[PDB]
Amino acid sequence: TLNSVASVKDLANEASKYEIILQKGINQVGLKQYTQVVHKLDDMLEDIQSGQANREENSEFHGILTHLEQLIKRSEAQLRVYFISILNSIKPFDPQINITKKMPFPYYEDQQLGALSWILDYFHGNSEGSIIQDILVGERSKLILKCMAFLEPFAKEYEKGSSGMNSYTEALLGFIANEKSLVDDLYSQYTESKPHVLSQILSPLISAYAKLFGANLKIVRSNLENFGFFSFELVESINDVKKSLRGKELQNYNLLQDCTQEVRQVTQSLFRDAIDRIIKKANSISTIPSNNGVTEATVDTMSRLRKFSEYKNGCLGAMDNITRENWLPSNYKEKEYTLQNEALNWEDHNVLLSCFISDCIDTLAVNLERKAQIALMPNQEPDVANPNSSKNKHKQRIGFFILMNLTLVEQIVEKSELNLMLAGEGHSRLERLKKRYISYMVSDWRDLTANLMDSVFIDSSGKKSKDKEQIKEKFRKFNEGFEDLVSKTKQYKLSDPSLKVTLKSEIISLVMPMYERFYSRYKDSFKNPRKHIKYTPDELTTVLNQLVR
Repeated sequence: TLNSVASVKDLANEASKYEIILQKGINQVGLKQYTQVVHKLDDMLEDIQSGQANREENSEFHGILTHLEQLIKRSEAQLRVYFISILNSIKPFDPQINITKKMPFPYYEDQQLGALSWILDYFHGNSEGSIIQDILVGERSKLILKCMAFLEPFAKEYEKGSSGMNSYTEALLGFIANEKSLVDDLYSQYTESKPHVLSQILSPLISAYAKLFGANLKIVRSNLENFGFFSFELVESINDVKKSLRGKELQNYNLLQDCTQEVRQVTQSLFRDAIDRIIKKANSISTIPSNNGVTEATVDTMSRLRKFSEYKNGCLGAMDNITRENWLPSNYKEKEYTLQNEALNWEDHNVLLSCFISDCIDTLAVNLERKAQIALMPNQEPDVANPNSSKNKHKQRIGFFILMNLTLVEQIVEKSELNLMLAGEGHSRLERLKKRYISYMVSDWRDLTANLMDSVFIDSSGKKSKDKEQIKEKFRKFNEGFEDLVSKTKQYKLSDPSLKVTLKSEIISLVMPMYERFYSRYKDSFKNPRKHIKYTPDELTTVLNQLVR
């Protein structure tokens, strides 16, 4: 038909014909054929209105104008209904089931995607692009929401993994990826509005995720004691979401960035807190156990450090930008740590973490020592980490006290992931830590021997001494000093075989070679040595071996 030269009578007849076809509906007519009939009506309408066309203004013409307009309007409304209907063929569902059963979320069939794209193109083609886009956005939005609704409860909810945020987050990652595939399927490869459409469907989900995430981060802040290490799970959570959004345009991306900042400070505060927790715990009890054994502070410190080692991935990941000052106290005194400028890749996460554990162990030892010095010498300023401090008159007992606690620290590390996290310089700093306190236990012995040696020097300047009483006096002093030290040393029973063997060797190494030389030097100042010299070197050795074991 040539619309420009056709009578309104013939045109109207054509229209009524097209109407009968449309009345049958989309399915009977065929979707593509249906839209084509509407296009014919639309094109007819335009061909008879235009200024070019100059038809008389009578009821006949007005009647066909309204008829075409309304018929097109009703047909397009049936098209939206059809569109909405296909979108809702997929019903709300519990993603957890799909996650558990390892099944893909429901998806539209090829023919349905084809019908949806055809209708999208139809409306974009008739200047209703955004209209149909909002319908699509809207339908998808409330559908996804209803699915996530099955998890919002379990995630508002510390056993590692115990939280509905993990599966919740997993569910969200599934929808995010599925929606991207849907948009890529519905539009031409380079359709400019794809990113925009996807964003309208995902932003609400993100807004909801962000809320919940912010909620959990609140609970953690409140009951930090039992939820402290939960932040580690929240971190991988937001990291996973952000990773899934790479390249995707978003409206409220700011929410996630703020979440990444709020959860990064929390985890950062855990390490810094660990130290202060140790400092406060070590100085909480002013008294020293009478048996000089393991303390509460040590038990607590190791139990905590054992926890961190359960999130090696989180801890290591948390070492990002993280530094040693970010956890060390502002006081920070070099001599109170076993760290040695041994040039290490300080940019390595494993190195940074390792240091953290070592600093924690150093802090426990030195603070327990400070508390011990304050307890035994109330009026003195603590001089910690100094085996040579003459002012400290209790080095032996203190050394033992710290070693007994370090014995537990070592055990907890060995039987733990901590053993691996310290491999290398970690275990090395710990040995240096033990040496310092073994050195404390052996210090009084050095004084004994240094004293004996000074009295020999001062007396051996001129001719060899024949002064029996002066010589007898030198032995007497040694004997008294010896016996007093043997006596005190018996008050401390180490449990660790390794520490016992070391103490034994070091004590014998200091005393025996010097006594043998002192003895051979002066024994013959007497006709019968046995009567003026209490111990022969062999008798002295016997006494020391009994003490050791």
